[PDB]
Amino acid sequence: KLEAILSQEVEAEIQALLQEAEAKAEAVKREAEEKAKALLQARERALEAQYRAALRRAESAG
Amino acid sequence: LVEEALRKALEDRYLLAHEAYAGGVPALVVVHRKEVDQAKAALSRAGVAE
Repeated sequence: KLEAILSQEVEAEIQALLQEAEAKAEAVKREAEEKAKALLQARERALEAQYRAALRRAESAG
Repeated sequence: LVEEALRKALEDRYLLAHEAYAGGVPALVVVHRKEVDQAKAALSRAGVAE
């Protein structure tokens, strides 16, 4: 039959789509974690700068 | 003749249905896309026009 052909045609597209769309929902979850990570790394860098500078200022004053 | 001719060309993955106008029948064959050529060859060979 012609109908036994057709059911294999949907079940084929509808797995490719759902693997593509779990390869976007994975990729985003990665890039966002590495984003979140880097936005606290940069937060680390700032704190040092502002404390190293500050201690020198208060020393020179005294 | 046509029915036998389609069936060798296009196997069993086809639907041939017909309805009667007032003579013979205008007949319609349904085939998968890319088995289009197999079906047309069968008609051309018979001397059946579209």
